[PDB]
Amino acid sequence: AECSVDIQGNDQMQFNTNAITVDKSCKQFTVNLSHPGNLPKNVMGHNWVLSTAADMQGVVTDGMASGLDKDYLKPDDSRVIAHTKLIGSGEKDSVTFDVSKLKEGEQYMFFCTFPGHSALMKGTLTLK
Amino acid sequence: AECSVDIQGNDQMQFNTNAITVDKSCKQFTVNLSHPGNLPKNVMGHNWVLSTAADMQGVVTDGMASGLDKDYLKPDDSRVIAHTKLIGSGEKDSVTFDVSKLKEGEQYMFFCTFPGHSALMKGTLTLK
Ligand SMILES: [Cu+2]
Ligand SMILES: [Cu+2]
Repeated sequence: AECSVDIQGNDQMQFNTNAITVDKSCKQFTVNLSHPGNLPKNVMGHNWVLSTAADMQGVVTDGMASGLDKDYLKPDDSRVIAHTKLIGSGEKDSVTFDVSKLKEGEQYMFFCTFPGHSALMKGTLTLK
Repeated sequence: AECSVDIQGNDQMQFNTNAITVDKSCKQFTVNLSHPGNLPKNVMGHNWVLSTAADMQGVVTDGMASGLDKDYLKPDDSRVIAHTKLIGSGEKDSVTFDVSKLKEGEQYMFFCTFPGHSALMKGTLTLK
């Protein structure tokens, strides 16, 4: 809360939120992802990946092609501002990034790169 | 085709049609399901299941619970009029069912029961 958010992705291929606001006073922001459910990583794993809206498509496509072994993310993709690893149910993960890598006036999107998920598992991240 | 239809479930969780009509003159009707794309069955499996519009959500909820190994369908689910196997990309499966199992003036829904897919993969079927 304020400089951290808890987000979850369930077995219904939905995130519990589709809008996160990062207050400009946070020096760093922390996302703690958990996966409520029963389905395993290779069938319904989720991750939380951040990029600009313009880069999202490319991240998702190259991510799909990197496979489960790469957590569906192209290794060292420079378009990815921050990301968790891919988790199956009952697993969790956390990521902290520098808010100074975000600029005011730019549209950012968070999403899951597990194949097909981004159509519903996505939302807005905004500096305010 | 006479007394048959071909439908494809792709890698974007989409069926290539949302309406099927069954000619009342057909004694039996066949659905031929294929899955274009490159994604494997555990990640993007699709089946085609038929029920009344009123039974679809109970079939989907109990199907998810039966899991992977049960092709995400409850064994001997009395509300399922007909269904294929769950198939991966490059696979094919047909189902033939008796048309006398369909009433005139009742609404039917076909859908995929792989978790999360019926939100997008579903359509109506009706006698004519
Ligand atoms: Cu996901
Ligand atoms: Cu499906």
